[PDB]
Amino acid sequence: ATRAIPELTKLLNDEDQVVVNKAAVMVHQLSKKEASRHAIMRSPQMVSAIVRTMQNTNDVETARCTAGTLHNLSHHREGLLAIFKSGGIPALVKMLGSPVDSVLFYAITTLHNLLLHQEGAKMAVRLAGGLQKMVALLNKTNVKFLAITTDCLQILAYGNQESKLIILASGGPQALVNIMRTYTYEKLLWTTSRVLKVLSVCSSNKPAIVEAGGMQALGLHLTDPSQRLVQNCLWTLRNLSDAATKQEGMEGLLGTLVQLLGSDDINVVTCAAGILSNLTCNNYKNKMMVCQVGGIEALVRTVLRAGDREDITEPAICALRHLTSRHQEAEMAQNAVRLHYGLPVVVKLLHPPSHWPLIKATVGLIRNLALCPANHAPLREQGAIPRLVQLLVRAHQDTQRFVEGVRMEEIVEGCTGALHILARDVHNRIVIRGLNTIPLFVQLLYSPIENIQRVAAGVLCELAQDKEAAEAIEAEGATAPLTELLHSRNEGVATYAAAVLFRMS
Repeated sequence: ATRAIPELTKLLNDEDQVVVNKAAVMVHQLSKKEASRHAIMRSPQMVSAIVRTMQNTNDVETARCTAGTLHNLSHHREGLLAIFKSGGIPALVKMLGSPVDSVLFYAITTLHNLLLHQEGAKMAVRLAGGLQKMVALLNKTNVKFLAITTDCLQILAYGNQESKLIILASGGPQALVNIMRTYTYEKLLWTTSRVLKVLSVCSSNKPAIVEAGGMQALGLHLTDPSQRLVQNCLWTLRNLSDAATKQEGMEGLLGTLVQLLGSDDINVVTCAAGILSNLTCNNYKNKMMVCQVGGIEALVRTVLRAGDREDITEPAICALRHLTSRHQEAEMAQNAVRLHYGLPVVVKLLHPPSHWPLIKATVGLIRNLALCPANHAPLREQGAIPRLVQLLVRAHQDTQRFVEGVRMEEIVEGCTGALHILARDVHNRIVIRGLNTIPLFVQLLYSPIENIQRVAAGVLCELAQDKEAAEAIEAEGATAPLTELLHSRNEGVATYAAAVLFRMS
């Protein structure tokens, strides 16, 4: 039928008024036979007439039989090159607003095949305004059609901050979140989550996804048997979690993230620890629910199971730090870490091979645990004080003379802050004093960081309640800086500086 394609091509190619309607159904029958379909290609005027008529026609079948062809040329690598040369990409994009469901299914599948195998197709679809046409199609209800459309969006948006911003301006975030809450088709949910994953690293799309209820929507699929859907949801959840602190209705998501901590897959545990750490930051409501569902008990087991892997212990310690301070059941959480055999492993994380991010979080956790008087003794017997003193002395020497994303001033303030709370116990005060820490505490009063002066004067105020320590604080020449610290803009520095001065006299 090749020798015949030159006659057939001239026929439809002809066109005039209705001749066309019928002129197409025949190229559709010719596209159904592969031998004649191969001959349908290679003829530039033919393929260019199929697309040209497709956008001009207005009959009932309009695009169906013509797009029926390009659906079949899209199956051939030669046909994909033919549609690319015919300029069908801008016309196929025009059909993404067509009312007929048949052309919409044929146009989104042809563009999809072009986007996967035809070079330069991603850029041509963008120029035709395809991104906006595809986002507007996300209101359909055919899951097979929605799976093809979202995959085109992921192909176009990945590695393209321009496309991510266009999807945002088109209402993409809200439309993709709706698919998460509505459908159960795994292929559509997985692909939609891949689009949301690509969008979640964009600083402009992340809040919009959060506002659309994406955190709650992604949580609905954390129990799905499809590990690729749960893993993609967790990755997207961790990316958006820093901007979800004002979100409510998180009771179900927070409960599931606690269960996922017991999983055997490291990526699942690593994400769940990171999301819980971010959702509990400055959210006393989230601190309460996580504590109510046994979150302290689960996080201690996770830190115990992890050991050396800092990708798990650093967020899990950060979450444990949030849960043990500044909420109604924080006192129970500080006791819970002890009762679940957590105190030995927490002090262990202060020692090598721990890196500075994990050590910073572990010091902040020890400061919170020390608020519980039942933790004053076991933290001492585990050796928390001598190690915290060594970390403080070393970090102060580095200050006087950003190591892995941590400024040493934060280690100085954290270690002095933890020692300030531990100094409430009288036996800890003997250990702190025996390490000759007063000369450094006095030196820390001169620090430019007000928060360092606050914990320095506070720990000196706790020690000065014993006569031997108050006399030693005076001999260190601490009367001079504490006098200047009485005029501190910080209310805590001035009050602590007055407490040491009163005890010295």
